[PDB]
Amino acid sequence: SPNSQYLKTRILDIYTPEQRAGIEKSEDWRQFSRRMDTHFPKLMNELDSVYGNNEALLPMLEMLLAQAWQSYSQRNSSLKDIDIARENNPDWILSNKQVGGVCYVDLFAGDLKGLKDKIPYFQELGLTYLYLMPLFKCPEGKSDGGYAVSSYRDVNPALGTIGDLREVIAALHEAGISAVVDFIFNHTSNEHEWAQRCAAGDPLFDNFYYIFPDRRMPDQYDRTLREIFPDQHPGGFSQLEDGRWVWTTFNSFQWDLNYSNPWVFRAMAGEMLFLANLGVDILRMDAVAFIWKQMGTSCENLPQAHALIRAFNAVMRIAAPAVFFKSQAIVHPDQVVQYIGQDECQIGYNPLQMALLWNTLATREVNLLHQALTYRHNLPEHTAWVNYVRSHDDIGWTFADEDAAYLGISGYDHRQFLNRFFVNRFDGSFARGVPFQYNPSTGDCRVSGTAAALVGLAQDDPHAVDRIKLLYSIALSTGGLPLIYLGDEVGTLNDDDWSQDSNKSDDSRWAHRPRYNEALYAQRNDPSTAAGQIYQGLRHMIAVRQSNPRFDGGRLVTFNTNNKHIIGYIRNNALLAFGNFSEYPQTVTAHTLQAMPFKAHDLIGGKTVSLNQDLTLQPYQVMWLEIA
Ligand SMILES: OC[C@H]1O[C@H](O[C@H]2[C@H](O)[C@@H](O)[C@@H](O[C@H]3[C@H](O)[C@@H](O)[C@@H](O[C@H]4[C@H](O)[C@@H](O)[C@@H](O)O[C@@H]4CO)O[C@@H]3CO)O[C@@H]2CO)[C@H](O)[C@@H](O)[C@@H]1O
Ligand SMILES: OC[C@H]1O[C@H](O[C@H]2[C@H](O)[C@@H](O)[C@@H](O[C@H]3[C@H](O)[C@@H](O)[C@@H](O)O[C@@H]3CO)O[C@@H]2CO)[C@H](O)[C@@H](O)[C@@H]1O
Ligand SMILES: OC[C@H]1O[C@@](CO)(O[C@H]2O[C@H](CO)[C@@H](O)[C@H](O)[C@H]2O)[C@@H](O)[C@@H]1O
Repeated sequence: SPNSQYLKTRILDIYTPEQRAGIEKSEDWRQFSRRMDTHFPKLMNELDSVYGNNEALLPMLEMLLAQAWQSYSQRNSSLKDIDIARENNPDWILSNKQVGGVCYVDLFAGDLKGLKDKIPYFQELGLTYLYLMPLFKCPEGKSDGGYAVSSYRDVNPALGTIGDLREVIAALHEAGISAVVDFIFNHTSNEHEWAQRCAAGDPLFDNFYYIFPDRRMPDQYDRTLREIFPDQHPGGFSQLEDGRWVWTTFNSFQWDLNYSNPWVFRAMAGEMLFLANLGVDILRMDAVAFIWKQMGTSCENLPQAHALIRAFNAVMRIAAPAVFFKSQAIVHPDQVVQYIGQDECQIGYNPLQMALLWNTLATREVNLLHQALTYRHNLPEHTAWVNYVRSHDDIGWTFADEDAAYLGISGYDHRQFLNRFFVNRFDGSFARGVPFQYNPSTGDCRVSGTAAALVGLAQDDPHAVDRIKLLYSIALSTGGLPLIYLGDEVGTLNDDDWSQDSNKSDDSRWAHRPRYNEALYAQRNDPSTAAGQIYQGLRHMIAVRQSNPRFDGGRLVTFNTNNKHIIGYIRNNALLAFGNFSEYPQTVTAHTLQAMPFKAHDLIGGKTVSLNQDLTLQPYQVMWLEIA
């Protein structure tokens, strides 16, 4: 395997003697060269563990490094300053000062220019991180809400131009907000040029996807493949009009890129560098679990998938240090955490905490949540969870069966309950969600619906507002970067038109992808409305989280409340948080609180509370006690 010093000499071969001498003593090369020596070894190792002795590896690598140099050379000076900062401050993602938001530009602000006008509100809310849903060219009509990419560089016409995007990012950076977008690197739409040329037989795009002549291998593969959208098609393949079959983990119009071909990695790295130079701070690595296939396995979370992501990480450490990765793996908890690492994905969605927040509201029992916060919360250094309550997706019950078993809970039986409960098919349920991808041959089902709809705000449940505040209080204080699904801060309900829109009716997720509700946002400052109650409640928690250093970092120690309905944990040994998931008042006995200070200030209610006496929490009440 070639070394850094060697590959660099060949990178400079494109220059004439006169030019070369000039490049070698330039500041940009000096930085690139230094980063090369520090991170190239990782890049080489990761690529070698995947491609091995593939004859194309070296040629691919050199081509990748050459364009990596050009990319960094072209990279804007301001971004290079952010690179140096991020380099010396890896834990910026762990700061309590960070609070993120996510929205669809079209649904939330109409278009990119319209989004730019929304920045003041984002600052008003306190955001320091803004994630924008798929913004690039995609098939007309059905594109899986933009996740079927037809181009990673041409902005969706309906949203604007690449120019508007560059303006938005700059404006966001001016407002003290990091820009976060998707890097749908596991698949492209079937209309993407690469897909068209590959299927057409263009030798330049040969083996860019997985295409088979018939069902022989697809059938073999399907023996162990999980079905993501069983409603769309069985197994993981879709048939082309010419009779052939292509690997389509998701919708039939989304073709899985073939990373077993090193040229595919190089290509995607090229697209990654493009996004990097737009000034993007964080790339949401979509479906990181599926980027590697192997007959006889689930084709999820395979070793090479982690290796490839770590290779991508190295490229950024070399050509754009400011760019971090956000894992979005919605899989078994043992698998979720493996993607999070300083050299892989620095942050990642915490689906386990999210799913259990909802689980707890339904059962009123914090057992699973407590268990999760006790054994699966803390992460290795320089990494952090992205805690959330809802997102653009359906809710999957990805808690661990093994974990549930230890508690005497049958995973399968429990999901049946959760699913029925949240789709309002369980007596007394306050939830008003809708089913998503019910799978007859497995019994698995997911849930769609906005946070407000799931807590009962649709029927005006008097507990709805407090439920929303309780859930978000957990995501905002457990440790990690909290991501708010914009629209939630004002109690936005499900969309009322999706089911009759022919391009959406077969995907219930659109039920929880409502547009900006002018009426609710106009009430965000009226304490007499649910919108104002929700907004002011969340904003207050946001203000406290960002100003109080006791919430800094991502580590926590759970506190046994001795009340099955109350969750408890401590941040930095100075902040004791209590959360009552019961619709009835619940108590934490004085006996349980004996080791705590006699008195402590509660940042939520702003009152001083005595801990040397029984502490009774009102229904769904949240307390953030400063015990130090
Ligand atoms: O305040 C509202 C209601 O609160 C109480 O009911 C709660 C239970 O206390 C919770 O434990 C939970 O019960 C679920 C349970 O979590 C779920 O697993 C499922 O239980 C199955 C089990 O999985 C299966 O293996 C087999 O044993 O059958 C069990 C029973 O179906 O379903 C339970 C609900 O039926 O949630 C409920 C509802 O919030 C209290 O008891 C109620 O009186 C009260 O209304
Ligand atoms: O953060 C320090 C410490 O926190 C946790 O311990 C607390 C318990 O969770 C909490 O229940 C309480 O313990 C009491 C017992 O429940 C009760 O049976 C009796 O023994 O009185 C105890 C009070 O001394 O308080 C402790 C201390 O805060 C966590 O479990 C520890 O691992 C952690 O070191
Ligand atoms: O229910 C959706 C399904 O897909 C996952 C895979 O991680 O979600 C991401 O990728 C999908 C396909 O590209 C997108 O449709 C989805 O919006 C995106 O979040 C999981 O959430 C789940 O298994």
